[PDB]
Amino acid sequence: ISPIFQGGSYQLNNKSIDISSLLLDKLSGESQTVVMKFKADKPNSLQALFGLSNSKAGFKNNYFSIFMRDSGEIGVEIRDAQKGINYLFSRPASLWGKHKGQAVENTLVFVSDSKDKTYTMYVNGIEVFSETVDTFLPISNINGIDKATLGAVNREGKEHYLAKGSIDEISLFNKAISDQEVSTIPLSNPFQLIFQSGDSTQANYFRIPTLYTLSSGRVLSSIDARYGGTHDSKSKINIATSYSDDNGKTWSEPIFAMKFNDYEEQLVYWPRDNKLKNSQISGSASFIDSSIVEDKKSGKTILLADVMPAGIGNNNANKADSGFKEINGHYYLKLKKNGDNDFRYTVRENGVVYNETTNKPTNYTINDKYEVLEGGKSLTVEQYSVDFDSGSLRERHNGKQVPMNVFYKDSLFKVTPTNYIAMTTSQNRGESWEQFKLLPPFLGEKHNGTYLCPGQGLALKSSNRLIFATYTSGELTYLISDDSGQTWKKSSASIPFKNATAEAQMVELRDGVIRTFFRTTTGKIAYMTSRDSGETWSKVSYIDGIQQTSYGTQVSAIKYSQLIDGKEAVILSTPNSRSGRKGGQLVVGLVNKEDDSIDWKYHYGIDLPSYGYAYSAITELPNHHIGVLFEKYDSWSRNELHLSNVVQYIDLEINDLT
Repeated sequence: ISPIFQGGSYQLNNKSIDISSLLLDKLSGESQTVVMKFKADKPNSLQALFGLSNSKAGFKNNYFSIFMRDSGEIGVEIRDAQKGINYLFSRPASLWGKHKGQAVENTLVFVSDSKDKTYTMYVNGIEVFSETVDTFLPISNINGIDKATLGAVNREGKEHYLAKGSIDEISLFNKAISDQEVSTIPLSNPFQLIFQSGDSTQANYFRIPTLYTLSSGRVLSSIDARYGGTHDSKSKINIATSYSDDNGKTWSEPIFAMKFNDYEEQLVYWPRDNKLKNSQISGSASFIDSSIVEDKKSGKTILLADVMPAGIGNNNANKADSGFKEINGHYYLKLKKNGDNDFRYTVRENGVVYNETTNKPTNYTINDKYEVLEGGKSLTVEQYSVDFDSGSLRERHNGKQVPMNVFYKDSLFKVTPTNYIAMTTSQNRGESWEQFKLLPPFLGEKHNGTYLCPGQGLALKSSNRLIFATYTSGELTYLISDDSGQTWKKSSASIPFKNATAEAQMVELRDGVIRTFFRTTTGKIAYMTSRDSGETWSKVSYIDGIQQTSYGTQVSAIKYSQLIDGKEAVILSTPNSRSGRKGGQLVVGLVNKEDDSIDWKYHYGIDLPSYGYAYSAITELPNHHIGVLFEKYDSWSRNELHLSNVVQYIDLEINDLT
């Protein structure tokens, strides 16, 4: 249908605009839709974009508002004191501020639907909340409404929540438009989605982006497809991939690179309230933190990720057990059989399950996919699904049988409850992935796996050497392969932070010279250097001019192929803030050829200093543009858990940064 009201070019300069005479008498019926195209690149801390209120003395809490915060949160209030109703619905990290230094036009659609008793908000084509209530309050049924206002709420005759920004277009309709109709509204988005709610992964959440440009020109991306909200493991998480063959303009439907079947892939709206938000899928195996590299010799693409047995994550993994037994030089995966209190089995040659107590092979074998066979017949377990139908998280069998995997809760044979690293390869640049293989332990029998550094591995330019950074307590542990990923050895590099989440990414400054940038516990990004292709490492130094929080955030880094200001250049992607995971920047550093020092000369602001920016991936696209896939929210904040469609992709040119 047609709008009942439409206006535009409203400048909000800390002074409200009254549209009462234009709008109030046009409102009718119990359902309404507001469509608003607006900019706010310098918002106040809390500001109202649109208001309907009773402005009379004694009725200061009778109003409807659409508001935003300078954190990028968007929300509504719907309040009527006589009715005893005070609804507040919002979602953090819903907005853009600036892109390439210019204010972004956000397209907001708010639907107030009396039939379904639901309030739904979209921004930039993304649903950010959908809230159903028992007692519906139509936005124009607020007792004594006499003002319609842009850029404030008129309460008792005064301007509250004054806004700084502009409303380029606003339309209202006396209808709750359908989800279908919402999708036809034109957008002006500065970003794209590669992975998103409702795609082939069926995960409602994503975290931990990667990007890597392949020699064919294809750009590949991997990600955590996270099912049980945005929580780290323990959870259900798969690794998914997508690629672009047109310099990032379009992306393929995702496929899985690593997946478990013990729990269903369910798209779930995870609870965000303070009582339930820490609900966590607790009986599922998962993968977490992926990293990708391309091997020039074999032409293979190689992806590693951490692997977590059922119910396990970083916090409860057995730190004193690798999960392997060393028998005369080699490492064998240990297994515990149901009923036993110890691990009496190992997986030997050809997947044969061997009883360590009796030194006899058994009737069981472990296949390719870490599945259990008995006398060559596949065993199964019943799959679980999750729900909140009872008011709390329930994990229950769903009737479906899936192959019995040693990483599963219901398996007859179970691996040690600790963290592992697995690798998969693709021979068609991401169109399909091989079944994963566990990497051997690198730090001995009595040490849990190291933790993969998400992002990119490093392919040395003038050899066949491949390196993946990992971390553990007290060191970076570099995994090095010179045979296309068939065998690996470690190179340990001490760091002076005990139990740091030392997520590390590498650049090759020149032939054989690697600089690694990494997250610390000090508020500053650290670095170290190898001048022998990863064999040995320097002591740790710090980057000045970038601030992180005490807990830190993952940083991504590439060596740019083209000179900038006549110099070799490195580009770093990171939040730059002491107050949270926000203020994302790309920082361009120019290399001094005399000592390999780096002059960090340009800081490009991805969006406002107050808007969220957490883990990130950067790559030089084949056309020398820069692609960035990043978490556009504070993934540390306990207020911003479980947001959908916040991992976003942008395209930048080198001139945008400088």
